[PDB]
Amino acid sequence: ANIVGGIEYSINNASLCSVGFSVTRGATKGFVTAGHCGTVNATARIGGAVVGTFAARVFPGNDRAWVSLTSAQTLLPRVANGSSFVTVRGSTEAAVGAAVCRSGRTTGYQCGTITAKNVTANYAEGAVRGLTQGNACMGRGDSGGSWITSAGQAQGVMSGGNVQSNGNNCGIPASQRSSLFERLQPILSQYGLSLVTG
Repeated sequence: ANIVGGIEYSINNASLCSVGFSVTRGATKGFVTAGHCGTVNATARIGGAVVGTFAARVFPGNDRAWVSLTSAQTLLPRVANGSSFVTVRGSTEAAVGAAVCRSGRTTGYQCGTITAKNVTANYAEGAVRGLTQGNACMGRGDSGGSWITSAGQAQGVMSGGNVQSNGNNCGIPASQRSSLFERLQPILSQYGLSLVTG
């Protein structure tokens, strides 16, 4: 399969999540995503076919993971924006006040701004501290998906948000949205990953 940020993938033929970013660990291919999406060596599928397994994860506390893909997959420096793409050009972290979009299989491509950093998410499983908060909307299934600026700087992966009764926070104004992402840089360094760029 072609590995593009924001696309859908299943875990052990059960839950769905979204791809974060294409990365390599030496000769190994892979993609970063959210830690709550899978467990150590769980099987990931795209298009109903096996693509790789969860090589590592940290959830809760943090919310990160990377899926180790077989050589058959094609890594791409892309993030889905409708039928088109946003090129991944780097990983410069944007400051509070910056615009930033996100990509996922449920709400697609959504944009907003960064309202805060070092935010806490007291999830059902436990706390997840150190997250960054934007006001772009999101919903159930967007987890693991890419957060990237329109300039192409990869920011992190979708962790969680104040989901309303229908499942997302797109129905309420940005002023009420708490959409949270796990910063990309600590994921890259912890697992010795290199971001695939174009």
